[PDB]
Amino acid sequence: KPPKGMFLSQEDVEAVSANATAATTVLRQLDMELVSVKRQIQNIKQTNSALKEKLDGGIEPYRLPEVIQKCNARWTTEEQLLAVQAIRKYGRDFQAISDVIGNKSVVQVKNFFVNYRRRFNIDEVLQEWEAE
Amino acid sequence: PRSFLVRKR
Amino acid sequence: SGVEGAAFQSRLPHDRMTSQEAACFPDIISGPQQTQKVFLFIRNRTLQLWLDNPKIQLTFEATLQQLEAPYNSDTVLVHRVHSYLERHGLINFGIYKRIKPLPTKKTGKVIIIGSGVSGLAAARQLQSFGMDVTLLEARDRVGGRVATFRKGNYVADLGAMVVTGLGGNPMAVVSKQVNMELAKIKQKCPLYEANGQAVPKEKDEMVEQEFNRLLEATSYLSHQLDFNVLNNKPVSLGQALEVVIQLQEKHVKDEQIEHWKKIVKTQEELKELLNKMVNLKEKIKELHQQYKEASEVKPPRDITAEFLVKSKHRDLTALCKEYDELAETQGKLEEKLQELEANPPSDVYLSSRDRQILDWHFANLEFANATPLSTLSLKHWDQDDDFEFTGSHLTVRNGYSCVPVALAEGLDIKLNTAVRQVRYTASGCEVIAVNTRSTSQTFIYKCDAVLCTLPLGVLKQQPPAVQFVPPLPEWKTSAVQRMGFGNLNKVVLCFDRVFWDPSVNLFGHVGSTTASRGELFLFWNLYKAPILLALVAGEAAGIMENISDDVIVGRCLAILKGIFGSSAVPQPKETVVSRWRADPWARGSYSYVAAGSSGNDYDLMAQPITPGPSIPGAPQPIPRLFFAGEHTIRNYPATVHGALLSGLREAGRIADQFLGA
Ligand SMILES: Cc1cc2nc3c(=O)[nH]c(=O)nc-3n(C[C@H](O)[C@H](O)[C@H](O)COP(=O)(O)OP(=O)(O)OC[C@H]3O[C@@H](n4cnc5c(N)ncnc54)[C@H](O)[C@@H]3O)c2cc1C
Repeated sequence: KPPKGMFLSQEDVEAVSANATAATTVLRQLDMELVSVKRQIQNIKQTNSALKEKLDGGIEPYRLPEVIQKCNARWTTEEQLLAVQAIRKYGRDFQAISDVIGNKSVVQVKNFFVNYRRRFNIDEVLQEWEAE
Repeated sequence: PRSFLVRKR
Repeated sequence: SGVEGAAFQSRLPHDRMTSQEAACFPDIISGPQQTQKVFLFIRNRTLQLWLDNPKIQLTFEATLQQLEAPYNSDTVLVHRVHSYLERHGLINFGIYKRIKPLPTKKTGKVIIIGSGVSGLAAARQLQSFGMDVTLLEARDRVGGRVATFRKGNYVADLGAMVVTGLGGNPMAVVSKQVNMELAKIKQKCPLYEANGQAVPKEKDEMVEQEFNRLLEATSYLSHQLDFNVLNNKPVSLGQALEVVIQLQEKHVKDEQIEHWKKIVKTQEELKELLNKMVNLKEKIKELHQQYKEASEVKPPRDITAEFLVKSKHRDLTALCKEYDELAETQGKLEEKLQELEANPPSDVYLSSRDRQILDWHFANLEFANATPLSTLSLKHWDQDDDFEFTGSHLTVRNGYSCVPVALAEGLDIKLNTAVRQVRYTASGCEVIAVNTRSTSQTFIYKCDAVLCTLPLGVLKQQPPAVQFVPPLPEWKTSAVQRMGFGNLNKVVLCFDRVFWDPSVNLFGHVGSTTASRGELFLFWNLYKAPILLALVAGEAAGIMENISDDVIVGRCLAILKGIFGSSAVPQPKETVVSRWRADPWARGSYSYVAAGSSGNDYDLMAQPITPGPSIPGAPQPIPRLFFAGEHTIRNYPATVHGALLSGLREAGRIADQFLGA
């Protein structure tokens, strides 16, 4: 039932009444708590200012142009050899392997494993990737 | 008493 | 309605019988609903008749004539109702033309101490009931704490000034009987700070709203949280206000903390992200070099050398995506962080100027209760709130003295007669008084009954101005100690011309410090002549009584000069300064409900004293010593209407005792 814009809890009343200078004690500890949080802002925003300095330039110098290469259904001997090495470096990450080759969808790369399992000992290649 | 207050609202 | 409105104007519920009525009409209230409604209509109608023409006595015969059947059926019921109303002063009270002249043969003898409104009200009632009445008054005038200053056309009340609304006010009846010039007070009242600058309208409204919220809070603190005792001592209203303000400061700080604490949490998220982005930029830089070196190997190349270019390319676009996702996340945390900096919580609960203006509203409250807020009972300070009258507050342009002077006509009043000792026994009373002018001249008044209207200030005086023999019982003296008697002074400034706004009745002055919030904090313009009246309230009243009139008129002119400019404010022709605490026939202004007191002490003050038997084993005597005055009326304390009503009450209680009901 307290009036709007007034805040009066049993706990707060008891904490101001408890002592003869409890009120003034409670108000200074919030003042010191506030000065303490305001200096911890200055510290982190000055730390954050330094990290922004180090990121000046972004990654625009190290950015590589986009590849506009059109996915092809036919597997060249090159593409097969790229794939086996992609299976060796990356695991079952079908997405990365497609990106490396550059003209094989995740669907196409999915099938490669079953067709060539026998011929490119892909089980052995995965075991070699797991051991590292 | 309360009633003596000026501009009581 | 007209019958329903008469009950309201008589402070009675129109549709129900009161406790007082139940006592005098037990047969009726204990019986059938129809008889009660008949009783209530007879009562309500009799009142209506009196109220419509209060300048002439309403007889029983006149009442019966103007009653229609079946209400005029029962002639004894009508006679009992009329008699009850007359006895208790609900009809034929104040100043009216008597139809049947008073019988020469008088029954019983009453001494009334004080010719204030309470005294005069009682005296008239008793005399008109056929008792022998003598008032003893210490002053050279009647009216007591109703005191009107008069020099030529200048007229200004140093005592009671305001009729607190006519709706249910018995001074409504008196105003028809006496020629009082009642003039409505305009609620509008601007403030003016230490320098003389009007408080800007928007700010004034903000502080006032805050004052009312702070009061409402103390009430919440009192009734809901039951914060009425602290360290085995009653909680003051002042204490509660301090505590409520502190909790409002405590919230402002808590609010700031929570806001800055969520800023550092955001800054720490950003810090943890920037570190991730800095480490990723280095890994992107290193990986770009590796890719550059791999592509520097010109074709034709084996498939492992081709794979190295392709794998490093794939790896670099992946890490460049991560950094772009993190850079988006960084950009939205920088928006959030800039928005928190834009919308901070309030710096302070109340400014230094706000606290000074709030102190004026506390001064206003210290004026109304005529005491520092540190003395008022938190729980009960406002205990009489439910009985406040309806309608606009009015001033008496005539001067309020016109009322007591009128009431004093045809009454045996000994002025300059200071009661020193009140003696009361099974066989009667002696009142021992002296001449105020020569203390040696001693007077002895022998009476059946004494009505004490001595102010609470006097009853409190230690060592006593008035000795009671035998001494008042512990229950009476404890009530006198417990109850608060306040102080409030007026400075009357009479000029040759109006240098102020005639359409504004009141205007405040804000003091520099809390310690002086009451000092000339309010100015009244209610009179025809050019008169300004300055109130001294709170702690200031007590202290300002030691300071001389010149210095006080000094501080007054200074404050007025600051608001209207040095050229506009002349020297006043006539100045008057009240000192009510120093006045030995008041010892203060009026009662307040002190911390540790309640409404119940007002009822204790009203209770009459019954002497012991002269010879032991003699039957229980009758009451001899009765009490009236504003400190005796729980529902209308510290008022003229309260005094008036307390007199009428004791006249009825005394008549009932000594003439029989
Ligand atoms: C500054 C001020 C402003 C006020 N403003 C208002 C207001 O605006 N509206 C309102 O309704 N009320 C107001 N009041 C209150 C009002 O004045 C009183 O409540 C009322 O007049 C009290 O009447 P009373 O009969 O109870 O006491 P009093 O009027 O004091 O009557 C008691 C009498 O006893 C006499 N006496 C004292 N000692 C002795 C003795 N030893 N022997 C013989 N006689 C003695 C006194 O001289 C006095 O005449 C105000 C009071 C003051 C002081």
